[PDB]
Amino acid sequence: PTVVGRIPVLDVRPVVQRGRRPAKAVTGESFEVSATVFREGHDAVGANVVLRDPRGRPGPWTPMRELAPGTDRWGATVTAGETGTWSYTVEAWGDPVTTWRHHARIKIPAGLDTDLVLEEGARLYERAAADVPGREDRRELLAAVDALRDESRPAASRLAAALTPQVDAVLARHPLRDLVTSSDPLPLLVERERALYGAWYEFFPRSEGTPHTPHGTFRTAARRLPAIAAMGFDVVYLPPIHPIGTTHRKGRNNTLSATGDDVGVPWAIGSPEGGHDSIHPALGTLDDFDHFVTEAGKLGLEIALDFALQCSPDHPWVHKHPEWFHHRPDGTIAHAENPPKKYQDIYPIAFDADPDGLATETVRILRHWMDHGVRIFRVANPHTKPVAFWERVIADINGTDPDVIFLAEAFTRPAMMATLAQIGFQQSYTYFTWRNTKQELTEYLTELSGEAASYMRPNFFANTPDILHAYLQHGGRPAFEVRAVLAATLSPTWGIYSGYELCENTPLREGSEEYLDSEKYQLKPRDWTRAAREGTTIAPLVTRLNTIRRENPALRQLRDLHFHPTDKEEVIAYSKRQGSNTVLVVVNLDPRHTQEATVSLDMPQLGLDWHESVPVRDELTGETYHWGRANYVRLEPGRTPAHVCTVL
Amino acid sequence: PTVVGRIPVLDVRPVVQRGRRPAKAVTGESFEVSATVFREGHDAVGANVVLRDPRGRPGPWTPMRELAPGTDRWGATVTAGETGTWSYTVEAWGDPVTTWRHHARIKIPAGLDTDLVLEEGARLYERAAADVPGREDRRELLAAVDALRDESRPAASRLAAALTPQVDAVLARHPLRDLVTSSDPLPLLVERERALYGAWYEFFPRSEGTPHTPHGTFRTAARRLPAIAAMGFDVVYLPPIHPIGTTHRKGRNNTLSATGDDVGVPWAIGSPEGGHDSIHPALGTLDDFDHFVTEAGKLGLEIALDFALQCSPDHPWVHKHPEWFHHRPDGTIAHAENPPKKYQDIYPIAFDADPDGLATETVRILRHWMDHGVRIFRVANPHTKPVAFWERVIADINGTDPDVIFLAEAFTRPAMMATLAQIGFQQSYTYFTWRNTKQELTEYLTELSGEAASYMRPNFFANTPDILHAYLQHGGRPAFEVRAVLAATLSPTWGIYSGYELCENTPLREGSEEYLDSEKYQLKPRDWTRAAREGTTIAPLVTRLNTIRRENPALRQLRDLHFHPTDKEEVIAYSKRQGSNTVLVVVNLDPRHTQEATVSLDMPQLGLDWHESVPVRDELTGETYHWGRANYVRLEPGRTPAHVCTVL
Ligand SMILES: OC[C@H]1O[C@H](O[C@H]2[C@H](O)[C@@H](O)[C@@H](O[C@H]3[C@H](O)[C@@H](O)[C@@H](O[C@H]4[C@H](O)[C@@H](O)[C@@H](O)O[C@@H]4CO)O[C@@H]3CO[C@H]3O[C@H](CO)[C@@H](O[C@H]4O[C@H](CO)[C@@H](O[C@H]5O[C@H](CO)[C@@H](O[C@H]6O[C@H](CO)[C@@H](O[C@H]7O[C@H](CO)[C@@H](O)[C@H](O)[C@H]7O)[C@H](O)[C@H]6O)[C@H](O)[C@H]5O)[C@H](O)[C@H]4O)[C@H](O)[C@H]3O)O[C@@H]2CO)[C@H](O)[C@@H](O)[C@@H]1O
Ligand SMILES: OC[C@H]1O[C@H](O[C@H]2[C@H](O)[C@@H](O)[C@@H](O[C@H]3[C@H](O)[C@@H](O)[C@@H](O[C@H]4[C@H](O)[C@@H](O)[C@@H](O[C@H]5[C@H](O)[C@@H](O)[C@@H](OC[C@H]6O[C@H](O)[C@H](O)[C@@H](O)[C@@H]6O)O[C@@H]5CO)O[C@@H]4CO)O[C@@H]3CO)O[C@@H]2CO)[C@H](O)[C@@H](O)[C@@H]1O
Ligand SMILES: OC[C@H]1O[C@H](O[C@H]2[C@H](O)[C@@H](O)[C@@H](O[C@H]3[C@H](O)[C@@H](O)[C@@H](O[C@H]4[C@H](O)[C@@H](O)[C@@H](O[C@H]5[C@H](O)[C@@H](O)[C@@H](O)O[C@@H]5CO)O[C@@H]4CO)O[C@@H]3CO)O[C@@H]2CO)[C@H](O)[C@@H](O)[C@@H]1O
Ligand SMILES: OC[C@H]1O[C@H](O[C@H]2[C@H](O)[C@@H](O)[C@@H](O[C@H]3[C@H](O)[C@@H](O)[C@@H](O[C@H]4[C@H](O)[C@@H](O)[C@@H](O[C@H]5[C@H](O)[C@@H](O)[C@@H](O)O[C@@H]5CO)O[C@@H]4CO)O[C@@H]3CO)O[C@@H]2CO)[C@H](O)[C@@H](O)[C@@H]1O
Ligand SMILES: OC[C@H]1O[C@H](O[C@H]2[C@H](O)[C@@H](O)[C@H](O)O[C@@H]2CO)[C@H](O)[C@@H](O)[C@@H]1O
Ligand SMILES: OC[C@H]1O[C@H](O[C@H]2[C@H](O)[C@@H](O)[C@H](O)O[C@@H]2CO)[C@H](O)[C@@H](O)[C@@H]1O
Repeated sequence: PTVVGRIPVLDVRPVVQRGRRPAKAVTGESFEVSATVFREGHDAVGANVVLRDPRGRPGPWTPMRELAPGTDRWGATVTAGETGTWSYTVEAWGDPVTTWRHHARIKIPAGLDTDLVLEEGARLYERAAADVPGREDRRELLAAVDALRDESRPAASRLAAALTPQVDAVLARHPLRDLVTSSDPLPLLVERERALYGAWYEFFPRSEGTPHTPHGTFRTAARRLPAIAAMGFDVVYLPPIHPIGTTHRKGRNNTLSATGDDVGVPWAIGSPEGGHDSIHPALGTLDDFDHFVTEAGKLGLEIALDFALQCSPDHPWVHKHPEWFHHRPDGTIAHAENPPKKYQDIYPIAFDADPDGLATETVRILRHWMDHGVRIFRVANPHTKPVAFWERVIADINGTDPDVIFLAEAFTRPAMMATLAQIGFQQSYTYFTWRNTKQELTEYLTELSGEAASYMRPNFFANTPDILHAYLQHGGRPAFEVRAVLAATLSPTWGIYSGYELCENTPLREGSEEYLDSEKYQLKPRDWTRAAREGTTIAPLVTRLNTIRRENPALRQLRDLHFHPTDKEEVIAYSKRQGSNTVLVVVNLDPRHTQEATVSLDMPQLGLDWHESVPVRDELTGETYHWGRANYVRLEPGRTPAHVCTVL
Repeated sequence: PTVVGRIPVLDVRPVVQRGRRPAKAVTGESFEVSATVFREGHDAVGANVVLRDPRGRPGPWTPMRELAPGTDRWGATVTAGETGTWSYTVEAWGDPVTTWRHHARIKIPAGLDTDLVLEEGARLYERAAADVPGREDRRELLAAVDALRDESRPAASRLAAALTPQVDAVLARHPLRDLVTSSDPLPLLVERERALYGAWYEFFPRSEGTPHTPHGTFRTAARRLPAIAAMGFDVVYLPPIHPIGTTHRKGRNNTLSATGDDVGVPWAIGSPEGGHDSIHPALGTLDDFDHFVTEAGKLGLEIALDFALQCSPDHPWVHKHPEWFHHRPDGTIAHAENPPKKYQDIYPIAFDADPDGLATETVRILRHWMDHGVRIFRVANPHTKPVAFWERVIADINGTDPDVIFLAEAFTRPAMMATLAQIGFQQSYTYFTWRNTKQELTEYLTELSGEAASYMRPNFFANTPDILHAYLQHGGRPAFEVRAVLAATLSPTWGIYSGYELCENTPLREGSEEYLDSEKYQLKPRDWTRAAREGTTIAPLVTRLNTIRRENPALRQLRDLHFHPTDKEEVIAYSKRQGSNTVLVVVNLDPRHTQEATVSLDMPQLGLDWHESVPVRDELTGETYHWGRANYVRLEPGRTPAHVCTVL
């Protein structure tokens, strides 16, 4: 057998690791399938995409078109349906009718061999009619056949009967396909909506306590959930909820010795009170956890738990499974590091003595939390554990529970970040916090919305407990507003860490991205009621952004994104589309100074002609404008961080 | 099982059609194997390439290096040996010694756990010594172990004993490799030197006749071979040598009706005198063909025959195999076309009624000519026959006779041209004749010498009987000189069609690339002796170019090519290297005006420091210059078309 088939169909995309891992989508998401399709000689080709669902049933007729003339690159948009493992194939074929029509349109007016030409047409159309399933379509084609063969009609009339719009519509749906050749099937993994789209809020339950009991419980933290749901969040991400070690517990501001009252770091998991399958006693019991999960569910909030495969020196694993750790020649275990960061309060796990034991235990733990309603896991530092370990763990969990979503917190080099997404992580943290200039945002979002979208789903956290960017430090509230608009409108998934709304921006020291008095090392009570009363919170903006996202399908997808030129370096403009919904955003990246700019819209990318003027509504203010190809904007920090406009 | 192994090794290149077809090389040719290699955590990785020969035997130790810092892209140069089907694998591994050294160089001066660190080193070096085959290398490592453990030496001295150049040399050859993980093997097809490197000369034997018999024979045409060999050619390409049809024979200058004396076109193959396995009676017999092949061989010339799968209406196939043709409804067969070109003198072949019969007959024909010493075929218009047909034919022929070279004359779109090379064509015609400006040449050669070199070998014909470019038409002799220098120095395979040496450049009409009074349609006697005597031939330049190529290995490869900036649009500069051989070419593309320029050499690409000044010899003149990073050149049409320099 030959590698190339009768009609060449080559380099089908998307493809991930040469077909060894699936391309990704979620239910209702569109993307392009493409291929290089051509044939020998000068006659025309056609192509179509066959999508097969998890039961092997083919999807609808999906013809492709040549994407640019003379390139031989063909494409079609497909839309993912129900969740599961699908496949896609490109079918390529000679299109003899298109070729015959091209020649007949020339030869018939010229009087060149008109009887042969028309009989040749008649034979193609009768072959077309024989493959057509519907009676009325067949009759339409056969009437064209009879007209083509009718020697009593003028040549031009015989030809015209074969080129009618009604004949065209039949042949667009059921073309005559010669020498049909298929690509080898490629896999598509279709996952639930939340894998791509959702707003996330991170907070520490222990910080939501009372004057009588400063250490919050699941019951006290549950009373924070209504405010989180009212800001329009969908997912609450909790730091580790397990007992915390005492040996080498860290003190406040990342100091090495805890005092007697110090709470330690939740990531220093494990004590004689229990490990990763247990609840910190000060948070309450598993029954209290269940209450928290249930109250979250009532308010439209899913819980994401941190899963950090590491432990404190007091974790039961340390003496039960010594082979899960690297021991130095004196028998001791070195503390974990992620240079220049040091984690003196924990041991890292070693994987090569007992990989099977570790995987078995990992999936036991995850299934325990899954049985208590946790269907999302934020996986801590996955890039410091083996790639194939995650591949195995995720395949095991998703094999019985395909709805479970894993988020990779891998702030590392591009090859590792991409590979983790490709081996099964549904979502990835990103470089978003370090992309702040127009050039940085433009380049990075062009990457994320391009080929990477076949395997990676970005979660844009504007801050985390480990990342307070200088932009926020120096820009104050106007900068928090800008980064919220950007995160919420550039990615279908975004998030914030509690305190972002209050514009907390005091760093540990100059040149650090750590918070002063970080919540990782201490209880951090916040007077939410006071901040709301005093108007010192951007919760209203956050709430509005989430409402805009919920009302505009364009903001609930990733791949359709276009940057429009402006004449100011500090002003960025972009549009997103989904069906008839178009959102147009203009952001002033300068948190200190008012910017005036001309935004020049690429009108064809909005589906409009260059001369058109179309109404927009800025959803942040309710103000309506009329914008054409060139529009003045004025954006003032503290009043108008951005325009977030719908086309009406 | 998991897709990713213990140490990730991904996206191995080169790759062709995702590993379904081989990457290519020839004996003695170097190229780069690369991969993306990294691991979890912060410890170091290593990698190496394992090349396996046709008997499965591994090549030498071939360590890779990271190609640019922080990219995780690793590479090594490999060199192809004997012809056949090879494979290559990338092996990736943890490099614990490099990691330990990095930590020890920090921790030992700091006084941080120095006894543990040194003992840990001792145990690694012991493990390294256990895998080392040479006794002297083992003793070197074990002496380092004993020094590491020697508590009577200062800490810094214990460490330094493990970092000596002699220890380094052992570990460069036999590193301690943890967790060795392999890519899946990729195929490499290694072919003979001539597939990549050779100078080609096309001529029509029938034009080399005598006053007594104007239609040349193989015996008269053989007397042209000494001049061809003396110009330094390696391959003589003959147009079709078979009987020529009478029905619809073309007249002179592509007219539709032949007169009584008209010879017709050699591509109109076949008559009752025979088909593709026969000799035109006016050329003589098969015994005369054998004489011509034998005389060619004595002069170091291989014959390439045209193979054109098509025929005249008088070919025996027409009535013997009607199913090898497309018949219209009245039973007639339409003449072949390649729009806007019409081939009224031939029928094209149809492939879908009897593909097996056609393949069987095609390989019969090729094997016939192979039995008469023809080991190279110039395949006419392969892109008008099915791609999979050629894939099958070439695999059949190369299965018994892997030395046979097929050249694809496919002037068509890029997808088809690439695919034909990928399915088995050893060489390809190219866009060379339509790349004449500095920008065109630079861009096109960057493509050919880059990734395309894994599957395509270009044959740069400066002219053909179908292509007299306007550049040559308007530029005259100075333009013929420029295009010869370019073709001969940019590709390891180049060629000319007879008459190029005489600067024949009269077109059929303005705006055509056809020759006036084309040799395709008429006998074309040339007075070779006169042109040489009158100095109106560029044969001496052609001869010199071929001698330079034969003396400079840099010109017998494709992939190593670098363009150097000049400050004039009409002056192009490039270098090629192979081992210690470096050739530096500067060409004036203006055939009308003298150009003065500053050529600014990228000195690192010549393997030199920026401040160096190195002697060169212009091999066209024998003149010696001293060139550094910025050099004045003056190039005058009719005197100095170019400098073709060797570094001394
Ligand atoms: O002469 C009348 C005109 O003179 C005046 O203007 C010219 C300047 O004097 C001259 O310097 C040059 O200007 C440069 C300028 O210096 C440079 O900074 C730059 O400027 C540009 C800016 O960088 C840019 O930012 C922007 O602003 O634009 C600026 C303008 O372009 O580039 C200018 C242009 O240079 C380029 O074009 C010119 C013109 O086409 C071209 O030739 C002229 O300059 C060269 C070098 O300066 C002169 O050559 C002299 O030096 C060489 C080197 O020694 C002498 O050559 C002798 O030795 C060599 C051996 O090395 C020998 O050659 C043999 O070997 C070589 C291989 O090595 C073979 O290739 C040869 O075949 C072989 O023979 C040679 O035989 C021997 O003679 C030479 O004799 C000296 O004369 C030329 O004479 C100039 O014509 C230049 O190379 C190119 O780089 O150009 C100005 C003209 O535009 C007046 O202002 C003007 O009005 C007068 O009409
Ligand atoms: O569309 C949404 C928009 O709606 C509301 O805006 C109102 C606005 O309140 C109202 O006043 C009016 O806008 C007028 C404006 O009043 C008027 O002054 C004039 O604006 C010019 C402006 O005063 C002047 O400083 C300058 O501004 C900048 C340019 O816009 C910008 O393109 C840039 O140009 C720099 C140079 O670049 C090259 O070198 C070039 O060769 C050279 O020619 C350029 O000068 O920088 C300028 C200064 O830094 O030019 C302005 C002209 O456009 O005209 C405005 C247009 O009507 O109406 C709008 C409603 O459309 C709402 O208040 C606002 O917040 C919201 O954004
Ligand atoms: O006798 C036939 C023909 O021979 C000679 O043509 C040769 C060209 O001179 C030479 O460059 C090469 O052409 C290739 C080309 O290099 C390659 O890129 C591809 O061209 C594609 C374009 O890539 C594609 O964009 C599209 O071009 C558009 C263009 O973008 C648009 O702006 C506008 O100008 O219309 C164009 C046409 O749709 O399509 C072309 C393909 O149609 O393929 C080319 C080969 O087809 O090789 C040619 C010979 O094969 C003579 O120069 C020419 O006069 C003769 O007609
Ligand atoms: O907590 C650690 C770290 O966090 C923050 O860094 C983040 C960066 O701000 C952010 O941009 C991102 O960095 C990525 C980077 O985007 C990505 O391209 C890759 O970087 C490679 C380069 O591609 C590669 O060329 C090479 O860089 C060379 C450079 O070309 C050369 O000119 C010269 O400057 O040396 C450089 C270093 O060799 O290597 C780097 C890899 O080191 O990967 C980066 C990630 O490693 O994400 C960072 C967090 O993951 C803080 O900003 C930083 O201060 C903290 O130390
Ligand atoms: O208790 C261990 C360390 O916890 C934190 O570091 C976390 C980080 O907050 C989290 O985002 C990431 O996923 O994991 C690391 C490692 O656990 C503190 O920042 C450290 O100071 C603690 O040592
Ligand atoms: O006799 C058929 C045609 O032959 C020539 O065309 C050749 C061309 O010269 C050759 O390089 C290519 O490989 O094949 C074509 C087609 O045979 C003449 O140029 C045509 O006029 C003839 O009709």
